Amino acid sequence: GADAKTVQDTVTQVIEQNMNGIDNLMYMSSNSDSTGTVQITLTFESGTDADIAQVQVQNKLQLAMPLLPQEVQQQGVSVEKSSSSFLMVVGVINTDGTMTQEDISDYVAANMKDAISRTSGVGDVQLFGSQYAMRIWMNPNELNKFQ
Amino acid sequence: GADAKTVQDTVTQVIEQNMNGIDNLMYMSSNSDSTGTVQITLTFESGTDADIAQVQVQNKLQLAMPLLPQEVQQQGVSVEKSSSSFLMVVGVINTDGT
Amino acid sequence: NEVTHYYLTKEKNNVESVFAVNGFGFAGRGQNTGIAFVSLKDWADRPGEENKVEAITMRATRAFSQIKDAMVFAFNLPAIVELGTATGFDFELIDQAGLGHEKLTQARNQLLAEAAKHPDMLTSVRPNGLEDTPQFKIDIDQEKAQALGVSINDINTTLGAAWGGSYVNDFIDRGRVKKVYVMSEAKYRMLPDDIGDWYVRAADGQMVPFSAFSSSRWEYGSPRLERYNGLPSMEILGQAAPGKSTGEAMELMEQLASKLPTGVGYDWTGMSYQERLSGNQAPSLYAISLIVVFLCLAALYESWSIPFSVMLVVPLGVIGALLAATFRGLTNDVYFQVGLLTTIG
Amino acid sequence: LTPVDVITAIKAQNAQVAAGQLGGTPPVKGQQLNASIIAQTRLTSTEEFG
Amino acid sequence: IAMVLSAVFVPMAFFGGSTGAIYRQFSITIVSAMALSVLVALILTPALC
Amino acid sequence: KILLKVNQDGSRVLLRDVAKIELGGENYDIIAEFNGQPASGLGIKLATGANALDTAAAIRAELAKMEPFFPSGLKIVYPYDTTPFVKISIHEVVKTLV
Repeated sequence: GADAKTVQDTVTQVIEQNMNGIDNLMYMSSNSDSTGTVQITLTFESGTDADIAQVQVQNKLQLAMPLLPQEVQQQGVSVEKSSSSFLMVVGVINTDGTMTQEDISDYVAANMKDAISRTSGVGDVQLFGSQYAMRIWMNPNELNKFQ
Repeated sequence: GADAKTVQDTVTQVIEQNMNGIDNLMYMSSNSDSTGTVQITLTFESGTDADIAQVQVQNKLQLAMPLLPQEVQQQGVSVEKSSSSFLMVVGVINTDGT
Repeated sequence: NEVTHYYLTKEKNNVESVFAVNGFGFAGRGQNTGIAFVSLKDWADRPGEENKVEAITMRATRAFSQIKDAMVFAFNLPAIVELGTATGFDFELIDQAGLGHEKLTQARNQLLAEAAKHPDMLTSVRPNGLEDTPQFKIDIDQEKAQALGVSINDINTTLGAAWGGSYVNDFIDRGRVKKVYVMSEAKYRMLPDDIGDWYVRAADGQMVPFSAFSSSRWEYGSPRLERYNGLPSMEILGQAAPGKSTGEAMELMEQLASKLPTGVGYDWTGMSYQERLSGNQAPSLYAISLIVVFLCLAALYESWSIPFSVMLVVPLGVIGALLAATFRGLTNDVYFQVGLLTTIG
Repeated sequence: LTPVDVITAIKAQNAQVAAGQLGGTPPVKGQQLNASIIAQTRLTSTEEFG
Repeated sequence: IAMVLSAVFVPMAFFGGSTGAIYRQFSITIVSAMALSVLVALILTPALC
Repeated sequence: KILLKVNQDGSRVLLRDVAKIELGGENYDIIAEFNGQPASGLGIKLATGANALDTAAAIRAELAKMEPFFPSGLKIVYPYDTTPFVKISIHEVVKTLV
């Protein structure tokens, strides 16, 4: 729900200010988008084993955590290690076509996301849909009527 | 707070996908008891350095620690290495009985 | 969908399926960007040189230029997804004085216009950032809200829950925990006018509209912000002119860096930083290899003059490699270098 | 007056609030505009603080 | 021949940067092959001949 | 039937009278299609050190084993794959070697 101004001025600045003392940090770059996303990439020197760098980055994020707003804390901050763009993409389709894309996405998320992480050699998995969530769509007219 | 089914479906099913970023990994198994205690054990292959695995487990459970509701923040989890044999047990007694 | 239709009907014998994804993009992630993967058939069914991916991409982008509304680029994957386009660079402007946002964009525009006056040295010098876009600006009158008796926290949570959504708690559907969201109806958050359609309850049982104590206007602003090393930055791409080395363009780039307004510094990121950090070590490595080879040869023989007879045979083998490379139209890449190495060996 | 009132007033009127978007997902068919919304911004001057 | 080939191929392995990896790959894959081939030609072939 | 308010005359207005409750998604900003037909892919990222041929055959076996636990009409396609390329390249190299 926030623009670039809010996400930069409430999320990015605290993390940038509380991220000193990391060894063998070559450079960094932070991007803030109008949709409400903040992405910070820290690139280290060649040949450095990545696990200790990841754990140090996570430790600094843990130190900076309490200063962030409540909503971003509830959503969840993610720290990982980047890799190649895409290795392979598997799509799920249905010939019947009687039902919408949300059903396919929720099925793939609920019954396949956990299983794919099991095989060794997969850094992370991103999904091209949304998992089922129960939505309450308001109507202002009833709110007017019943106060 | 959570009964058998709720604590069954809210902890292990959510932390299931968190366990991805550790190589040489075999499995994980979770138990939940009526007393209110949950215990999740993670097993790797014989030869991985244990300390890096433990710290990786911690920083990867930090992925969904915010994702789970605030109830998991307050209680306080304990993650550590686990053996299977008591090394030695020393008891203390009072002969006075007072 | 027009891309999908064109691919499936004018390229039936070359492409097998098209996977179209909307809302991901590569330069941004908003609602105005999209990508599409295209896979070809089996290689056994595509004879000739007119069915290669290179022979497909330029036909696609030539036939797609007729649309004057959108910007569509069709290409094929780089050999390595991490780094590429060595002849290019990733020059960056950094703010070192806390000037603001308009000043940085104005400096970038000045640099772009002033670099546009060197067409024989710089080619395709373009930014990879999105220009400023309009947005809505709504101001709540604190004094009026206090006078009417509506708390500011209530107004903020009402607006946020209505037009931004809100995550409340979790529930179990079929043995799994799923989230619960609260949001206004789609047909009630499209236009500015229905800003006045929301009512807020006051202390004394009175409903007041938003427009009673609010104002709004339009303002231009950036939708994507970039910071380098903790300071605001604007990244600019570019390419070297054909027939000219990047080193020749480096002195030009620093000469252009020298005449910018105060408080605007420069930096290099990406492959440019790697190129600068690597330094000039190839000639030194060649010289040390030359010396080691001389010493080893003089060790194998006895006299100091005999090794020269073997040592000065290099150009005879080198001439063939360059002749073949010029005849075919090759390029000086790693395979060519190792070919020279094995031939001299 | 009391210091608690001062702290409450400072907290309430120096906060950043998200206001959502115009024409966000899921949209209604036949829409031609899509822009962001600005609600509030933290103070940036001593006179503004006064 | 073995020492000359080693002297001409080994120093390429010492290149730094991202290109250093794909250079050391080739340098090792030729140096090891040459070192083994010289030894094999020294030991095995005379008996077979 | 979530109770919201009773007013003064016992109206008993529930959540379905003031809003519409359904089961959708958290976000709608990404939509994918495959020759026009709706679909939902799965982006996979490789680890720093991992096999190409391996770690993929296990995926195939797992998908085949989970095939019975699927509704009618549900199938999988591969709009992006690299394994055949490495296979043919290795085959060509060994062919020219022999």
